[PDB]
Amino acid sequence: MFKAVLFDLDGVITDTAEYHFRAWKALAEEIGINGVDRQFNEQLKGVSREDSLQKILDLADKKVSAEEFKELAKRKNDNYVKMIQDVSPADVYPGILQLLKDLRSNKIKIALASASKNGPFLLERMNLTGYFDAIADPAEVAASKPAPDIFIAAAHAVGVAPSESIGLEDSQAGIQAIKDSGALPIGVGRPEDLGDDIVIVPDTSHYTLEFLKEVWLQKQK
Amino acid sequence: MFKAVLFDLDGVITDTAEYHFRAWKALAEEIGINGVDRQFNEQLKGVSREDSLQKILDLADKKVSAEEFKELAKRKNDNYVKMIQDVSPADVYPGILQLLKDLRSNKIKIALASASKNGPFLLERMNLTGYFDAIADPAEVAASKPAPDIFIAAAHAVGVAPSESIGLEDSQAGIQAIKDSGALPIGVGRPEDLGDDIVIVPDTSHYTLEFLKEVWLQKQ
Ligand SMILES: O=P(O)(O)OC[C@H]1O[C@H](O)[C@H](O)[C@@H](O)[C@@H]1O
Ligand SMILES: O=P(O)(O)OC[C@H]1O[C@H](O)[C@H](O)[C@@H](O)[C@@H]1O
Ligand SMILES: [Mg+2]
Ligand SMILES: [Mg+2]
Ligand SMILES: [Mg+2]
Ligand SMILES: [Mg+2]
Repeated sequence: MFKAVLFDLDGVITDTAEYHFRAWKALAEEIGINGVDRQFNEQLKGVSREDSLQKILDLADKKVSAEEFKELAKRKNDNYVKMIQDVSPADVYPGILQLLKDLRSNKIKIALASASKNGPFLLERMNLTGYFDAIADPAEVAASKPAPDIFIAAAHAVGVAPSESIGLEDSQAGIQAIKDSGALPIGVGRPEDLGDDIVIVPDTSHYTLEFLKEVWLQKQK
Repeated sequence: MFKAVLFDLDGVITDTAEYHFRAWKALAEEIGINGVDRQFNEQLKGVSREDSLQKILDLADKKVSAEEFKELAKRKNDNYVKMIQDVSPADVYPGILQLLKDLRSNKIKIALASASKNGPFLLERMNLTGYFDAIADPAEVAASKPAPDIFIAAAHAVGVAPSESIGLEDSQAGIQAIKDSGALPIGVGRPEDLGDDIVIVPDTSHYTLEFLKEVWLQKQ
């Protein structure tokens, strides 16, 4: 049986992938870059703050000083943080709270593997901090998803090897990071977007301890 | 949220489907019928006593007098009743007791929809009688499963509409009966036998209050 579950936050626990998209959209248009639409946002999901800006910059081949780069990243975050002030326990996606309770009840470790530095604020505002045995600190992990670093760190932070872990993700980059880490990905979204080679659920209500066990087992074979 | 759970008994609450199968198998061979194997028994699960006997006879194209037909049904039952004298709380399938507690804790009606006239005796030997708000009396409904009559009666006996009820069943006929009642079936057994069109769990430990809730919420 798997010994840990590594949670993405934005788009898995709550509807904050939407707000990241809005805020990034707003930053691009401000600096004159027009192609950050929903289809392009699929490449930004799971991607770290600085790396997300660089994708946006590359879209227009725009080049900026190191100082302006830092300033744009701060401006997007100041905006995003203003967007997420209403988040509360009411915004926790379906299945998630029960899943955390069941994981804690069955002594399965729970770790956050969110690239977001706003992760801890959101878990507290959603009154979920108590469920998390560990949070991987994006300030500590060298490389943004699709690099596995964050999922490796989360597994280790709860004393578990990635091969004994499930990762829950809504993004292409995060799913690749799970695979490359050795953990077992279970995606939430459209198969069109996240790939029909892995187990994809239409929404988080499908994420249940028993569903995770079925997946796991079927994997073992 | 669903307002009642209509329990089958044999093969759901306890392992008595096996006892019925043994008994029917031993009776068939006595009148010379050798083909009552596990695969054929899937056609007997959920079926009333007299109908199960008629199926066994039809398997061999055998005809008997009305007197012998009664006599054979009584013979099987006398043997079945002997077999079940040892049943106790130790024989309740896993998960079943906790489920009943959680349903009664959540004020969800619990009704028996067992075609077995031995149903109340088994509930008492398993010390489960207290949990049941009502028991549908199979003597009062003529039509055996797969007809929905028994499940209709069980739901009505606890004041709940079948469409607001979940039925738990181990048999092909009962799952058909639940379906035609309008209730939501969740089977326990092999999907090969009960159909991969409905939610099927491998054993009763999967029957938990929250699983019933997730399944029901997953409506349409
Ligand atoms: O800007 P931060 O709050 O540190 O978030 C950095 C990244 O983490 C999240 O998990 C999202 O999937 C990304 O859209 C976001 O850019
Ligand atoms: O003979 P009875 O105890 O009246 O049982 C009548 C029927 O009820 C049970 O639920 C079983 O599924 C059937 O195998 C049995 O034939
Ligand atoms: Mg995400
Ligand atoms: Mg300068
Ligand atoms: Mg049965
Ligand atoms: Mg009572």
